[PDB]
Amino acid sequence: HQALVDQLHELIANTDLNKLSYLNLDAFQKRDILAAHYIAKSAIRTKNLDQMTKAKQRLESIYNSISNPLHSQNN
Ligand code: NA
Ligand code: NA
Ligand code: NA
Repeated sequence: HQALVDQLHELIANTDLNKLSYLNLDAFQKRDILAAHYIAKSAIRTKNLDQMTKAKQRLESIYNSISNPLHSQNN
């Protein structure tokens, strides 16, 4: 499952909070991202397939979401 590991690494890199200022993500989204990275990394480290698979779907969803995001407004 090296392909899945490579996919996760790419997704983690593409959801680097340091490069996402321009998207105006709220605290909840950023916490989702930090959690997803930790889960993905921990699943790779332990070679847990179900968790690696879940982590990929979660990160794919996040990446698509924040790349087509909800307009930032205070109401
Ligand atoms: Na921000
Ligand atoms: Na929370
Ligand atoms: Na299973």
